[PDB]
Amino acid sequence: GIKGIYKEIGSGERISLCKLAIDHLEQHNRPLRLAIDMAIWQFQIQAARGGSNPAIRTLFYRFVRLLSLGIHPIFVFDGPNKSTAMAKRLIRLFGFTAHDAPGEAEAECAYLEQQGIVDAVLSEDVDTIMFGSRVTLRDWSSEGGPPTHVTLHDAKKIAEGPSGLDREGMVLVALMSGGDYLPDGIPGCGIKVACQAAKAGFGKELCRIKRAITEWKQRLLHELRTNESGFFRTKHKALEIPENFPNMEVLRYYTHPVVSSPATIERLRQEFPPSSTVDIAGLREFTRETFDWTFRPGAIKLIKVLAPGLLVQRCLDRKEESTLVKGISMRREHFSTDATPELRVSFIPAELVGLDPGQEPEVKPFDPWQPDLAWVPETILKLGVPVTVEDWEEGQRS
DNA sequence: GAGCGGTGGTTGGT
DNA sequence: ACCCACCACCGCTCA
Ligand SMILES: [Mg+2]
Ligand SMILES: [Mg+2]
Repeated sequence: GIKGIYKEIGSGERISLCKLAIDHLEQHNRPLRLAIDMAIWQFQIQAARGGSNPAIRTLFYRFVRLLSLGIHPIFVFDGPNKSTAMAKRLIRLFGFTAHDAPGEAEAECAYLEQQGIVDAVLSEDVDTIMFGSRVTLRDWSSEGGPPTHVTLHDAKKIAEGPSGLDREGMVLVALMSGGDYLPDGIPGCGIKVACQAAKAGFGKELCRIKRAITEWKQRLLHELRTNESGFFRTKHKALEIPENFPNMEVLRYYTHPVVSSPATIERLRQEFPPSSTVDIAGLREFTRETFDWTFRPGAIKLIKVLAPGLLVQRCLDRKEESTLVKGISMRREHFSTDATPELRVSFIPAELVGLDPGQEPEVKPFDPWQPDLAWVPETILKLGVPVTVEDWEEGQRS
């Protein structure tokens, strides 16, 4: 669901997540806020093999990636109207927000975006659009290397594009063609004639009706058996429309989905994005117990992986400049960021992270005390370490 | 969830 | 009777 939708609305725009984050940071002078439907993990994550808890090792690595993009994420969990404990623990340890939707997470993500709690939705598909989403993203994946890209769909362009499908058009598409996950849906009716029904206006109409409907179903089911207005390709005098159609309860579930109370939205308005302050000692205990990153090798490995992320996180909360960045050596506009300008920065991983390997039993190599290098987006560096970027730019004009 | 070929059915037209 | 294009649906396969 909805099967074959992308043939209608398009497959969407592939775009560097770093480009979305940095464009938004430049346009709105604050980091991108993302609602992430926690259901997107189940498929991608079950492929990591080896070690201890690989499904949530890779969740760990995606959280470090979100640290370095400078994205403020709210992770949304499904509720009962229609391991998560480690995960909610790991969310907290990274200073991210966990939110339990009352019902479907997709409906709640979309609601958080139209209330302004978040700027975009990352979900598994475009169901979010029937639920009111405007900017919806899916398929955070390589473009087979690191996951750098998402597929962007825009409700404003879709609705005025070739399909013409808007929220009520789609919604009629799922009422007519969704016979396999919604009751009282027209057998033998698929995406093609549901979509030319939507285009003929029957979705705007049904949606603007008090849950009367009889002067619509008869009007529709006659336009189908005869095609008098030529609203479709062929006649359909054999589509048996069930008497309990349109199931308006199924309509209510899309038009008025079960979302958080008004008071909960106001709570989120004051509390998200909440304070980050990555729990360094908490992540050290977590990785020791869950990944078996034991003793000094496991402390040194946490440092290598976490250090570039804290650099970014600390640059967005922000003389004291030298404490995060020792130098800049180059610039690039690499295609993996859709040409976001990045600066090559030096830093001391163990100095930046705050843990000490020698307080752990010792059991070519990587020294957390020597300088490491990372590519960081130039506009994040102008915010956090501004006079270092001047001197490099003055050095460059020399 | 999403893509793909097979397939069995409907429509409209030989 | 039969062809044909279109389509919905299904099993399969990557998840
Ligand atoms: Mg969904
Ligand atoms: Mg869905």
